[PDB]
Amino acid sequence: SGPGLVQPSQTLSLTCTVSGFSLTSYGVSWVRQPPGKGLEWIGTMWNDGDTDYHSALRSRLSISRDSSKSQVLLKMNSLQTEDTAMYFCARSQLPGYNLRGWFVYWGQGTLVIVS
Amino acid sequence: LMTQIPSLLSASVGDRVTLNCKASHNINKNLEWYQQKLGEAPKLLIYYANNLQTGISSRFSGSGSGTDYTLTISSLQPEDVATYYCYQYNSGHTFGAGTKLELKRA
Repeated sequence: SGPGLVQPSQTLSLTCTVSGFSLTSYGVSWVRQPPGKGLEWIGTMWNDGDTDYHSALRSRLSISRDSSKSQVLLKMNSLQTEDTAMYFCARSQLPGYNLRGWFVYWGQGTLVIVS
Repeated sequence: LMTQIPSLLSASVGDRVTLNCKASHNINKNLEWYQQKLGEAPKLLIYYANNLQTGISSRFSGSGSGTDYTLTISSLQPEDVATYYCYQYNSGHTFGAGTKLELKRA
């Protein structure tokens, strides 16, 4: 939740409520899907809790979480027209001896529209 | 990053299909495949190269080496239509453009 219509330059905070698993042992990620169906990685944290973003939103989006209240947040700032899209969050796993790379869904979306 | 070919894939029920992805650097075997059935969020099929998730039927299998990975459906069933996406996480967490599978019918 937190989506909606947006004028360019605005700001917005999306949320993501998780249940049954805790954020204390699970990681969550932000991925969007634009109207032309293309999927993009918005932001991620590692197992050590380090954060990364692509250039596209670098400096504008800020991922964060509350291991206590089981919440994942996306704080978009200086919104552009190209941020219009459905936003999902997912937990990452690895079971394989390496990076927890794959974002495993559980979000039903939340459409942000910048116009 | 990732390149997915083909873009569209008309296939008949019972047919086999293959979708492949390539990357720009070496990615060991860290690669997933997602199915986004229409009107729903995406779902996981195979992860870390070739490894059926715990509800995916065995008609789906994954493989690949160096930079090219392929998803194979041996007998295409009706429920399998929608857009498939490869996701590559050895280097840095990117999705392929998508391959829409459409059921060829009479």
